[PDB]
Amino acid sequence: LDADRGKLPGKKLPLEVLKEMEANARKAGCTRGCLICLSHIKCTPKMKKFIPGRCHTYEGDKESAQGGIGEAIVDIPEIPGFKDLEPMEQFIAQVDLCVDCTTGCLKGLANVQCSDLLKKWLPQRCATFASKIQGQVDKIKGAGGD
Repeated sequence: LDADRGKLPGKKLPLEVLKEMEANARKAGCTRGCLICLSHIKCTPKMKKFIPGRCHTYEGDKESAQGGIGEAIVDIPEIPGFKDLEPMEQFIAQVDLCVDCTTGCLKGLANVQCSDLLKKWLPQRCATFASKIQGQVDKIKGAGGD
């Protein structure tokens, strides 16, 4: 009946699969055009909250290569007031610069379609073995915010 209602929190995919597709992108050999799709993307404190899974961009230094230059750039001149829009939108906006996105790079994104990791998360339509995560019995079941 919930399906009919249309309300079903948890639609967003888990951070576990997020790493899988991002990892494949690196394997693909994306060009500088899309390397910014991940290298230049820096998640804000709100970005993480709405998009769990942290970021693997890294400042590229143990402490800081050079503070004056400014590690990781989020402010894109193309984006008009990215701060005005929500962080989720902000993410797309930063990578939006990849207009030269190579097909090979794109292939990596679709490469996780039959990945062993994505396989357990995605039943049939590939493995055809009708398999899925066994699930966990250790659930926090916390009250959460109010």
